[PDB]
Amino acid sequence: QVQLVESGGGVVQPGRSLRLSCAASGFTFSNYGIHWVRQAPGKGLEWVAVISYDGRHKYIADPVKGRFTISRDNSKNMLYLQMNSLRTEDTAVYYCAKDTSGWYEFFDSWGQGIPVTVSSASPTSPKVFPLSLCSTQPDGNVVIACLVQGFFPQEPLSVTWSESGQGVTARNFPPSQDASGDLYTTSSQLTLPATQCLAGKSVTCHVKHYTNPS
Amino acid sequence: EIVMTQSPATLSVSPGERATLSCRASQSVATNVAWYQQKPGQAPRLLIYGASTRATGIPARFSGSGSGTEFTLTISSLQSEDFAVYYCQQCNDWLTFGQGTKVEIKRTVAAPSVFIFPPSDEQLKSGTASVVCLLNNFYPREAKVQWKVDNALQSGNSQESVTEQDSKDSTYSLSSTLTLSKADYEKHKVYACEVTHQGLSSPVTKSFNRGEC
Amino acid sequence: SDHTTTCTDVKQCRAYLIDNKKWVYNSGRLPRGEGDTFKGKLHVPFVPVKAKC
Repeated sequence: QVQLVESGGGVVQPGRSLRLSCAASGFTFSNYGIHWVRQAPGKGLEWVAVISYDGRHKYIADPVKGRFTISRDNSKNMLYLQMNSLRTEDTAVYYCAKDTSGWYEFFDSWGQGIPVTVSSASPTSPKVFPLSLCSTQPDGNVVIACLVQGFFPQEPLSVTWSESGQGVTARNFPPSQDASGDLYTTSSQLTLPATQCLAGKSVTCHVKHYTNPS
Repeated sequence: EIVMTQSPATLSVSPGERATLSCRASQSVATNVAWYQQKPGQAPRLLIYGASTRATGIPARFSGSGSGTEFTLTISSLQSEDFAVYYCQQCNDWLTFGQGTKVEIKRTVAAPSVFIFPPSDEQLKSGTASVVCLLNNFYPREAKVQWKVDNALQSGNSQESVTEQDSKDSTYSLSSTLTLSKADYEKHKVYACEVTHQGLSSPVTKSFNRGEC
Repeated sequence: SDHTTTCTDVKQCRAYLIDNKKWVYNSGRLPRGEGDTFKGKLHVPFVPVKAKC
């Protein structure tokens, strides 16, 4: 029930006041502590406190303490973990321990911070249609070589973020120091015709759900 | 605090009662360390699957279940299934600092061998639209998780001169090597043809990103 | 050496040993010791006796 999931990795450049907003679900955040643990995907619950929200004294824990000010709201059930003046350490999934009387044990599907900034370059996806010579494959190569979106969040898709036919998306690859996600969205040769084939890339760099046909 | 040098994984092939042991270098990864047998994925189940490494907490399907079986806070991978596959790091949020467990990655039988989709598009109307001709080639759902993509610019075995993206699991726990026969339109456009040689164990696949001329 | 974070402070933590190694007689200036046993009647050495002087 501990769903004090931090706000997603928020791109607020180092020195900005990020918010690892661990909005607790019903986990007795008023009646039990909600610690903040600014931690990597597999680093371990590096708590900013054994935060006794139930107890008077929150046993502060150094591992996430420091620029990750735990804005834990016991009543509101939100370990908002507002990374005030967040140095370059918020870029880690800020798990939020249910520090019941300062027993920092739980976490959640926490988001993170991102004490960095990325230029909003082109969100385009180069929607190369099925195999150039062949164009008759079991999966129609509706290939979206997502353009160099300086913000990594290329949101590759096969049809304008619809039906997503077998999207073989490069992980917004930095082939051009950006979200160059070669989204070879292998929508079925019928799926491209039956549904749309507008090879989407909602690349947050120039944020726009692309609809380039493929 | 109590540095939790987690035992790396919970071994399981068939669904069975495993233990995602997560050792602590300093002490036992325990409730004071608040190891909490967490089975933390990035987004999914990124919470304390255990409860202070003693009982099944939030992110457990009884697979990250709280159990300090030793100095290793075993995120008890009881009946560990394919969905139980998670980095069940008994993430210590200890009283002094975190000192969390690195990882005890539970896992069961998974990764079926699927067909590497020939999602290979050449430097198309938009692929070659840029001054740098770029094929958009893939081997989606490749049988193994590895497909070392060689876009084969004009069937040139172009492992180089091709932005061969990593063969990530497309749709069926099976690799998708988003190859891209890449040059400044001097090679990749002249070699507009491309066979994305991406498949299980670097299998050369005839994914015909074979651009005319 | 078990220790619980419910009291980060050592204050409420109420450490209480118990022993029965050797055996001594209780008293008012002695609490209700856990051991209400060992009625081992050990002699008193000297004895008030009527002498002559």
